[PDB]
Amino acid sequence: KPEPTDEEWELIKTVTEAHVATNAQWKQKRKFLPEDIGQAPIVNAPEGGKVDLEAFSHFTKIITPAITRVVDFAKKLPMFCELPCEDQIILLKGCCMEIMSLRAAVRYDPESETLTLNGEMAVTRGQLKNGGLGVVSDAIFDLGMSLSSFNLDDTEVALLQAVLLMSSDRPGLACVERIEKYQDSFLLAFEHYINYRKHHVTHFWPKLLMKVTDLRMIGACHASRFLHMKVECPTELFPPLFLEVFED
Amino acid sequence: KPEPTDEEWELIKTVTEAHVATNAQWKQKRKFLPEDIGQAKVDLEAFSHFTKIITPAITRVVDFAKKLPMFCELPCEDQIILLKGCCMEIMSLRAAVRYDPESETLTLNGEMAVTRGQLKNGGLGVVSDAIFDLGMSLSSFNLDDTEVALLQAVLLMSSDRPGLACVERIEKYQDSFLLAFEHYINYRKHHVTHFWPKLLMKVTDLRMIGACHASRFLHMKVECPTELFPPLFLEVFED
Ligand SMILES: Cc1cc(-n2ncc(=O)[nH]c2=O)cc(C)c1Oc1ccc(O)c(C(C)C)c1
Ligand SMILES: Cc1cc(-n2ncc(=O)[nH]c2=O)cc(C)c1Oc1ccc(O)c(C(C)C)c1
Repeated sequence: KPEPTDEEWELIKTVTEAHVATNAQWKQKRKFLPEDIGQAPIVNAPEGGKVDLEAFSHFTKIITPAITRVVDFAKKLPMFCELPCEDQIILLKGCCMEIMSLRAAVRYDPESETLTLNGEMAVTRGQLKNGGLGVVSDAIFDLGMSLSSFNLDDTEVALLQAVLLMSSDRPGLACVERIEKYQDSFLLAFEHYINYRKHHVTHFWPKLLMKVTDLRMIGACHASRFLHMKVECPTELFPPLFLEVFED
Repeated sequence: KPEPTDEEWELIKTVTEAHVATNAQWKQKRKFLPEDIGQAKVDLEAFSHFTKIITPAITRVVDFAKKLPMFCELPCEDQIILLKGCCMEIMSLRAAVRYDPESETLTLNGEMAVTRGQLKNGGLGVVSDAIFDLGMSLSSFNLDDTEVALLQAVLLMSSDRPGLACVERIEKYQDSFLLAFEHYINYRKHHVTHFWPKLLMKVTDLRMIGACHASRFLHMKVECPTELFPPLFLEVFED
């Protein structure tokens, strides 16, 4: 089962660096969002039905740095830098929430039941759900839980992000064929890396590939949450980079 | 326009996984079947090459249906009727969505690119034309995996197959799938006019392919040795 060629190892170092350079620290230094913030001590109705404005405002406080790390990750890929600006824009819009969600999910902590967003803010499922994500909180927690057994490393996470980045079916793309070829290149190196890694579970490759489909739906589902957030939250709490990536 | 409920997201995830897990990888992994195999009834050489891949083609549809808990809760008997009813419908949608306008080939199973003439002469007759033309229509629909998945679930849960024991429970599932599909499409905003009417009509085109195919199959049985017919092909298509 082939292992990475030399050129593939080089692509691997490029993507791995791009990712670790934009993925600050994570255990220790992590502060918990105060337990009062977006959680009733005793839950009496299904959660996530209206946006808790206080929780929401704490999340939007760290969302600018969060989005910029995704943007800096992409800009360190020599393949992304060959695309024209309009395709760059559309691909960042398409994959932003998919990569953010992946990252948060790999920071799942089984003992506290928390995700640590940005490597700095630990949140529970209720707090993330109530502060705007609704059911997307479940999808990210659940994905986080199911990913522990995959034992992902930096390279594997980086590679998934580049697969997600290079999706040629975002609406509006001009360089559809070039983007798919880059995706295929990333995917071929990825599979070869997985062949080298030898995780001890059957059909690991297709099992891991499936997570790309899940992260796609999470992104689609969040696009609906953004709309509900737009109607329920006052405008002043939406940072301009938040609006720029998730609008339109 | 309403968007998916939380419960509709959960079905969407279920059906979409079902489909992507059983739809193997394709821009390139594909191998053009040599242009001398079905040049221009029933070319025994071309046909032989299609039945070689038909067994994997059907167990894919089978596995797709078996990853839907709604399907696995119905009685065995109904499952068998649903799957025979829809097999060729779904196979033809998958082939059609892999239509390549540059080569004017469909890619079967994501592995065997063929032209209109090969699939035609290899046994499908005019059904090849109908898959190809559906392949041309769908181009500008840009269905994603969820949309194809949902379509496939609509074809599956067709409550009018003859002999079905649980008519109303299959209709009710088909309505769950139809409501999630519309809601999903409402938020996807494709740039064709009357997108939803036009997509639903694709279902009626597909149901006809399957009907037409059931009749092509009897011609195939007349004209090709029974030995070339893999036992799963026979099991899904034969009375
Ligand atoms: C703010 C935030 C950041 C990440 N994230 N993003 C980049 C990164 O490098 N690491 C990380 O955890 C992950 C998630 C799930 C995240 O939560 C949200 C994502 C999207 C979103 O709209 C909201 C509103 C509730 C503000 C929160
Ligand atoms: C072999 C074949 C497979 C599919 N198909 N089935 C499942 C799938 O996942 N993808 C796919 O293309 C679709 C078509 C249209 C197809 O061609 C045939 C369908 C039916 C049929 O009877 C024949 C005979 C000529 C052998 C060929």
